[PDB]
This record gives sequence, C-alpha cells and structure tokens, in this order.
Amino acid sequence: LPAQWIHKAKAVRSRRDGDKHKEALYLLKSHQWNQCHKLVTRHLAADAVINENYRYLRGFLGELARPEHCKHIQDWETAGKVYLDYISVIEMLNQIRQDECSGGELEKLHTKVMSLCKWVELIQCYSAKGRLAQSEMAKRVANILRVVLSLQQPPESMSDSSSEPRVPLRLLAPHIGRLPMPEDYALEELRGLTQSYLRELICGS
Amino acid sequence: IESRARAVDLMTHNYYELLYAFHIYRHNYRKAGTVMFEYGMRLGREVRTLRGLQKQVNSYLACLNCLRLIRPEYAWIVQPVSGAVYERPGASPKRNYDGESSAVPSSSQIEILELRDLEKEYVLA
Amino acid sequence: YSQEQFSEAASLLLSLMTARIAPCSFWLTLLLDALPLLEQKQVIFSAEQTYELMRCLEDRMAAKLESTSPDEIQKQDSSIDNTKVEMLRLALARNLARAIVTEGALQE
Amino acid sequence: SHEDMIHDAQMDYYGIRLATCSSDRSVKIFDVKNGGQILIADLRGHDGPVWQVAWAHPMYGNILASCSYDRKVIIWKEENGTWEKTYEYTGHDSSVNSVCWAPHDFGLVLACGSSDGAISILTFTGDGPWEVKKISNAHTIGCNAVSWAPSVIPGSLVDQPSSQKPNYIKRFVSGGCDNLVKIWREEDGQWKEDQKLEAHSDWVRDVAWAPSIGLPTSTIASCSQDGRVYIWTSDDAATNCWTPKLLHKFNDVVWHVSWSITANILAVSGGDNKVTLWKESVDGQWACISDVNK
Repeated sequence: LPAQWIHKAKAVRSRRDGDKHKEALYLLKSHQWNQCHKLVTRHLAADAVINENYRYLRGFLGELARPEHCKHIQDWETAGKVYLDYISVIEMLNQIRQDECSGGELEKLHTKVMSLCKWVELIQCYSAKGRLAQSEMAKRVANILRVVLSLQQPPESMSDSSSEPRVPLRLLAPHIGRLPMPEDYALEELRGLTQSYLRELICGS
Repeated sequence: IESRARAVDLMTHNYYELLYAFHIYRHNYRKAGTVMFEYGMRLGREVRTLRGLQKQVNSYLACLNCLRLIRPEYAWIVQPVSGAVYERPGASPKRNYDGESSAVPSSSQIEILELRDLEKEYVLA
Repeated sequence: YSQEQFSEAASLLLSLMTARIAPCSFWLTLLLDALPLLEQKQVIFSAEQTYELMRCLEDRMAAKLESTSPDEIQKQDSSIDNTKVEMLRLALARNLARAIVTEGALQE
Repeated sequence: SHEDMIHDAQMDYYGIRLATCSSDRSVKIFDVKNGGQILIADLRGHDGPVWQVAWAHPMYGNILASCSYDRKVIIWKEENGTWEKTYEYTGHDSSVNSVCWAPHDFGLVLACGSSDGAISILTFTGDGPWEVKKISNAHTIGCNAVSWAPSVIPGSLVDQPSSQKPNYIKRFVSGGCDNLVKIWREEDGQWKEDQKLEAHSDWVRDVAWAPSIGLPTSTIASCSQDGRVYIWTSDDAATNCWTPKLLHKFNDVVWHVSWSITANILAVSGGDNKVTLWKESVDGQWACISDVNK
C-alpha cells in the first residue's frame, strides 16, 4: 500500500498533537510541497537557525531545492534555497579552517558572500519571531563577516602588503540601508561604518 | 575593564556600575539595562542580606529604566549562563566559588528576557 | 520654584509624592514643573526615589487610559498633546540618565 | 459537573476529547485517555440556553460551533489545548435551533437554521470571511430540523475513478413547523426547490439521512410530533420516486433521529425517556435491534 496515504494520516495526526519532528518528517515523506514549504518557513527555519540543528532542515532544503519542487511551490526561491545558501556557506567556511585553507574556495566565499548581501534585503518577515530570527541572522552574519574580513589576510600568508583598498560599501550601503538594526550591536557595526564613511568621503567624488 | 572586573572582587568596587554609567554616557540603553540587570543577578547569586535586596531592586529598576528607552522591535534581551570568573589578581589561579554551569553555543541555552517577564520579576522583587 | 529654592523644593516634592495623594492628571504638571530642577546639577537627587515617582507615573497613566481616553477631541493639536506626553516621559528618562551620570562622576 | 441535563455531547474523530453541552448555559470539555478523563474546560458565553454544537472534519483540524436561545451562534477553535471563541453571529429574531457542518469535500460551511421561517448558511475561510447564504421565507412559519448533503454516496459513481474529482453539487434537506418538509439544491449562486413534502399533517421534529454508502437510493427517516415515522425513499428524484413507508408507529411524540458515526444504524429518541436502536435488517425491513433507557 503506497505510503502516501499513511504519511498523510500520520501527518494530520502530528498536526493535531504537535510533534515537530514527526510533522516535518511525514510532510517531507508525502511531499506536500507547498504547504510544507509554508509551514517550515513559518516555524522550522527560525527553530533550526536559533537552535543550530542544521542537519535535518539541511536535508530538507536540499531535497526541496530540486527544480521540480521549485516548480510546484511558489516562493521557494524567495527564502528556502536562500537559507540553504546561508547554511552551506557557513559549513564550508567552517571546514576550510578546520583544515589549511585554499584560496580557490576563498574567492568563491567572497563572490557568493558579497552577492547574497544583495538579497539579504529581500527577506520578508511576517512574524515577530520571524523578524527576531532575522535579527539573529543579521548579527551572526556581521560577526562572521568581521571574522572573515580579518582573517582573509592570513597571519602567515598575507594577501595585500599594506594597502587600504577602497571599500565596496559604495555598493553595499544602498541595500543594507533598507533594513533596521538593533542598537545593541548596531553601535559597533555603525562605528566601523563611521570610520568607513570618513575615508570614503575624504576620498569622495 | 571587564578583564579587570571579572578578575577582581566585586566588594572593592562595582566596576559594573562604573561601566553602566559609561553606558549612560554612550546612550546605549540596551547594554546599560543588561549590565545593571546582570549585576543584580550577581548580587542575588552572591549575597543574601536585605540591603542586598534593596540593591537588586535598584538593579532591576535601572534595567527597566533602560526598558523605558527600548524600542518595541527590540523588546527582549539575551543572557547567557557561563562559568565563574577568576578572583584575586596577583594570587594563585583556580580561585572559584559558587558559579554557574557553562552554556552550549551550538544550541539555545541563552535566555531572552522581554517586557512583561522582566516586569513580573521586578514586581515580585 | 519661583525663588528657585531647589534643595527644599525637591525635598518637599519628594515628601509630598511619598505621601501619595492627589489625582494623576495633575501629577502630570507636577513633574512637568519638576523638570528644570531635575535638569540642574544636584547631588541630593535620589534617582531610585525619582523612579518610584516614574513607576507610579506608569501605573497612573495606565489607570488613566483604562478609565478614559486621554483625548476625546479630534483636532490637529490632540495628537500634539499626546506625543508631547510621550516626549515628556522620554525627557524624564534622558534627564534621569544624565543625573545618574553626574552623580557617578561626583561619587569619584 | 453540569447544572442541567445534557441535550448533546460529542467526542472527537479520535475518541480523545469530549464536548458536552446542556441548556445549563455553559459547555464542558474533557480530555479522554486510558478510560480516564480530565475536564479540560467549561466554555461560557452563550446568553441563550444551549442545545447543539458542530465539530468539523479532521483534515481541517479541530472546530466547534454552537447555537443558543439568545439567537447567538458561538464559534470555537482550539489552540495549544485551548478551545476559544472565534466567531459569533447574531441578527436573529428567534432562537437559533439547528447547526450542522458540511462534508469537507464541500468545505468548512455550517448550516444554520432557526424557527425564524428562514435559514442562513455560513462559510468560514478558516482564516477569513464568514460567507453568508441567507434564505428568507424558507418556512412560512419556522425551521425545526435540517440536514446537509453528505458528499459521496453510490448510485452513479461506480464508473468514476478514484484518481479524479467529481462535480460537487450542493443539496440538502430539512423539515419545519409549517407541517412540511422540503428539499433544496444549490445553483445560480442560490438554492431552489427540489421538493415539497406534506405527509405529516403535524410538525416534523427530527430528520435522519441514511448514510447511503452502498445505496444508489435516497433514504430519509422523518419523525414528527404526530407519532408517524416515515422512511421516505427515492431511487431517483428526477423521475420523482419518493415514497413513504412506516418504520414504527410509536404513540408518543416522536422526537430525535441520528445515524451512527459508524453510519450503520439509527438512534431514535422517543417520548419514553428511551432511545430505540433501529437497524435496517439485511433483508427488507426496519428492526429495532436494541434500546438505551435514557
């Protein structure tokens, strides 16, 4: 007997009782793509990002990223593969330091990071907890971005000699200025941004 | 200053209130309220006198004063639990008393504290 | 106030409010006038006592809102009065913060 | 527990929570487990005495509606262990008397009749509006009892595969206090006159749709105050083949009829403080297979 029906039944059972693992598992198993999409976005994304349990929804988004799944769901591209990109970059940058790093992936880090900076703007939160997880993401991405911008000049294999290059904030600002920021760490971020604009304007147009 | 404040004993000075006043100087209501609330935490952990009770009352007082400044899109705080801090600089290490268990970064062991909850706490205090 | 007797003015006001008497709509103007004293560099300021003042203010404004609407008249100046009230309590917070700063800088 | 005796009380689809409504002005709810049960709630609200509730289908979740004397229908949805008052309607002149959910195949629409002489039918988007389908002069006097269309029943669907979805025409039945029963179909956006039935010269009290799973035919158990229980049956309404048969000649004012959740048998409340358990025997006739002394 096709497990489609049994997954349907145990899935609505789980939607009654509230066993998060079981609803997620059987929604995946029966592949109610659209509604499972919407519910995971509602809850599961924030849950996994804040609890750092990337494994399960990693497999989740990986199977969801298949283009046919993209075809049967509206707005998969808006969020799901986007956060999949977040987590994938996180893990690969973690491992590249778990070993000795190679620039042939560091360049990819720069290219994809500075790009996805452009689409962090289009994040739309329709819940307080959704925007709260958005804020947690923003603070963590700021932290890791500071770490990587510091360590991209490795302590024994410096890339540039002493050069202070022109900052790409001339492209970053028009999009990062489109979101609010909590003054808790917005202070230090905004201060770094201050000395950035100082040099930018002393060397302006 | 935190390197010094954690390392030294609290009864010599409230370096925490020192930093809190700095927070006031820098218009940072979030960090200020957190500092004063956590100093109330430390006092509650450490001392058990009624003078101390007034003191944590003042601590939570000032924290929620920062709440009077906090913007609704931020109506909450983080507070992580961690191990004890060194004491008696210039003396031998391993000087630890009381203390709390360390948290787990790969999870959410931290506590987010919002308006209604913290005002519950101050009302009970 | 009129002869700018800051010390005993503030002490009397503290005593009166600790006495906890009179309707809220007037403690409004009470602390409205207490403003410039709070502004002035004074060490007798007991910020914690000022804050039972403000927490009672919160209590009273909540009770006022529950018992009635602050503005039943719709006019260009009703929202002005309201936002002015919030600004007033914001001024309360900021001035208290400054007073705490001065007190600490004097506790040296 | 309840201050007044119970008219209606319904367990869930899963046997694990019970709602119990009296005219005792409030309705109390137990969780159900192991044979044990804890009164999880007692919902207030109903400013008229309460008779009936209405659970909805499980693929929607957990939904309850209720009628009262105050002409108010209260609408309750369960969250986090908490059922609560979600939509409420009034506008009625006489007590709202009959409420009944439609098959989930048709959706989340409740039927709402009262002895007003007219009836509304209310849809909930589940998150959105409460679409109103109000029919005036539905009775010349008033509405007593109403039943829906159960969505799927044999008769022409043997040749219709399980993969596809058939057209869902809306119909239903009811009987009122103008000494008449009537049958309705939905079209043009509204409902028009399938059938007029005038056989009980007295008011009809309750109506019973045989859940006609396995039945090409259309089967009714109509119970009135006049002591006559009519099995009305038509193999085809288009050839107009509704016929009356006697089920039992009870000498009491004949009160209530309700089919089993197992859709097998019928329970009939009699003017005897009893509920007769009738089953259409395997052969051709209606046999009172048991009883419950109320």
